[PDB]
Amino acid sequence: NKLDSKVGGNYNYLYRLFRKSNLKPFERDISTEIYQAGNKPCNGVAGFN
Amino acid sequence: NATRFASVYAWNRKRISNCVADYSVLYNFAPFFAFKCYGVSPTKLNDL
Ligand SMILES: *[C@@H]1O[C@H](CO)[C@@H](O)[C@H](O)[C@H]1NC(C)=O
Repeated sequence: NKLDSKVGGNYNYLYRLFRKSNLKPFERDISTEIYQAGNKPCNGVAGFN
Repeated sequence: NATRFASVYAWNRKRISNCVADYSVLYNFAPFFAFKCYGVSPTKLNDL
């Protein structure tokens, strides 16, 4: 927190919570393909839910 | 679907128990646009 927090808030370090399956061991997911939680298809830059 | 919500300082508290919750019908009956959850994801809410 000394070296890497920011007075305005360190937004640099990002993490993922939305994925189709659980991450497998010894693997990383840099992909940011728009994930969809809602019942209908979602597309483009964003979609509802 | 209340007739009217409370004031911000006399904020209205109500406990929900002895019942089954579905958040799918909670949104699908009535369009809305603000949503953010901590300690759980909006999908996984359905089963814990
Ligand atoms: C909310 O309740 C009223 C009756 O008090 C009903 O007419 C209305 O359809 C309900 N809301 C929705 C979104 O269905």
